[PDB]
Amino acid sequence: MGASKLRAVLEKLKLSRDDISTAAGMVKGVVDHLLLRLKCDSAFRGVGLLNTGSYYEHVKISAPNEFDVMFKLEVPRIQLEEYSNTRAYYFVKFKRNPKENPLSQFLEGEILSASKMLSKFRKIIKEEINDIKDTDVIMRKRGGSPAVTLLISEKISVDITLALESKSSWPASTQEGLRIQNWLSAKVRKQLRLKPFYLVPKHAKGFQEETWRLSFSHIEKEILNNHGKSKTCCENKEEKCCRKDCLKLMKYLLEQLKERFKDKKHLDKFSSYHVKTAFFHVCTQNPQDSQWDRKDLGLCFDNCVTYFLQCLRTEKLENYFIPEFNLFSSNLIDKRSKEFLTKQIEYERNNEFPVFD
Ligand SMILES: [Zn+2]
Repeated sequence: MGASKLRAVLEKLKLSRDDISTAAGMVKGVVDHLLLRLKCDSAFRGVGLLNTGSYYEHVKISAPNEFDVMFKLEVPRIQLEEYSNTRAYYFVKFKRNPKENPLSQFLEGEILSASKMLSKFRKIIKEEINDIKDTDVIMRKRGGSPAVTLLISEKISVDITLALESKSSWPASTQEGLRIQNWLSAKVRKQLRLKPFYLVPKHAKGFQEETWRLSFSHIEKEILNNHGKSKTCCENKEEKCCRKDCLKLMKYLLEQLKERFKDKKHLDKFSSYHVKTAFFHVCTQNPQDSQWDRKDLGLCFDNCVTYFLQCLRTEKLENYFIPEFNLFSSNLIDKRSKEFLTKQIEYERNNEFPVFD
């Protein structure tokens, strides 16, 4: 009866998924143009999409016209140098000479200037969009990633993020992360940690302008699309779990609250990544597929709220790959804000989530 409201929500959220094809078509066309234009440039010759065939992703479950795209570009024989003790932010250096290095034009002494590479990236896409019909660049103010935001027609918006790709083994700060062993298995954790990692240009703590931040959204996607202890989770009537549903609700709950109190400015610092990160932690605490039965959707969603609430109240939310990086440290989000969102979430669940209606 109470899980009934939740399924109602999900059905209406699912509604904005049939006509993706008409908008996703316009996104694919614009990013193919931009890729080909950037490949025509020496510094960006190896540029490419993250998952070809998965052009876009939807960060905002409630804004289906807002698309997220990642352009990756391989940097062979990269040498990272961790910035301060932040565990997630790195200066980028090169094992090889600038003659062997196409990013050579972007060096600032020994390090890869994120601001120089971003400037050129933006200029090319900017100059190129001027020769694409119904598209404009609204572009920034987010540390570097995303680099640009495009406005296709006057309706669809695409965030384009540059990312360096490295095929070397993941940095030491990730040694004790990705604690999937009891859930998806040690075999799988070992397979995933053989994949590339990415660095996206992001400022760090005034600010340090040339840092890069580790990014694992390709691993996040891989886990969500292959998410169960049973290899056949969600492949038949008898093994339908509510993991993905719960993450949607978590996401929708935060976006609605952010909308509900946009005039107040306490929830501006929270994002979908925070509830995705907490969601993965809950999967780790609850690794059996029987702890996510669809008939238990109400109870499962409640556990995600209760975990997240404890994260706010204790001010701990470890990045799921870099356990010593705390998304909720007082240096990143202040206590007043966490207490405000605590109060609202606590209100919402005590009244069967009126923000859902
Ligand atoms: Zn499943």
